[PDB]
Amino acid sequence: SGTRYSWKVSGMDCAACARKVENAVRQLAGVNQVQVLFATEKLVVDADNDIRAQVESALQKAGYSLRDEQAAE
Ligand SMILES: [Zn+2]
Repeated sequence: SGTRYSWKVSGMDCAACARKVENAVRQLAGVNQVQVLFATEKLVVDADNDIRAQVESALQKAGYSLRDEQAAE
């Protein structure tokens, strides 16, 4: 897999929220695969560029509060 990034998102609770989130991040560029696991308070992005600082901003704009959980485990 390219890279796996994740964030801890205290706000996503709905599949509609999830879809808007995965769209809100997917629209960027760098992001290849989106895996936004609402309710479990996390988003994962596979991005073969550099867009996390874009994602985080994107979610923050959309109206969430994520924060960087490192570049995988
Ligand atoms: Zn919601």
